[PDB]
Amino acid sequence: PNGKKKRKSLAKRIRERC
Amino acid sequence: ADQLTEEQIAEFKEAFSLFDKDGDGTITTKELGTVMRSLGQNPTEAELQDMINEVDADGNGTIDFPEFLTMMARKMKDTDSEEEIREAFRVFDKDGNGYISAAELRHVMTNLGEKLTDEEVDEMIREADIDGDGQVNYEEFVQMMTAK
Ligand SMILES: *[C@@H]1CC(=O)N(CCC(=O)OC/C=C(\C)CC/C=C(\C)CCCC(C)C)C1=O
Ligand SMILES: [Ca+2]
Ligand SMILES: [Ca+2]
Ligand SMILES: [Ca+2]
Ligand SMILES: [Ca+2]
Repeated sequence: PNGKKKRKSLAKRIRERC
Repeated sequence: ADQLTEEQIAEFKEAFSLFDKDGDGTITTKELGTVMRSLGQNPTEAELQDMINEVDADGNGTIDFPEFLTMMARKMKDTDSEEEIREAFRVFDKDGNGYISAAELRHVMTNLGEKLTDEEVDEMIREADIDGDGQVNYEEFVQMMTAK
């Protein structure tokens, strides 16, 4: 996703994944 | 599924070697369950069957290399742990009321290193706030990132 002035991530915490 | 790099290809081979103990070149639930029981997991025959029939494209009851590789590399399913997500719920719930508000997710996102403004966090809550209370419960928080 393209985000300059917005969150580049969010879900990365619980679905950090392997 | 064989279009990976040689390194990654070697990994699943080593794993395939685990799942094919009889040496027939394919995996059944019995071999699967043996591996699971070895490394520390114990799904039931039905759960075994579920993932078996997912990757088994021949519908022949046995997992071949390409099918295994699909399960191993692509993982087949789109989710991760899911049940531990409710454990992680309490982590986002820093205020500890059984709900996760924007301010709470805001601390947590900062804990990753990747910063965002409060607005970006509020945005996330707006979409995941199904009951529209300004907070997200288990199912709201879960489907905010990992859907069912
Ligand atoms: C850590 C995280 C990761 O992805 N990898 C690489 C793959 C690997 O070998 O991890 C260990 C594998 C485990 C625990 C099994 C995962 C698969 C299932 C639970 C589904 C089983 C279905 C089959 C066998 C058809 C790491 O090393
Ligand atoms: Ca076998
Ligand atoms: Ca097959
Ligand atoms: Ca809270
Ligand atoms: Ca809510």
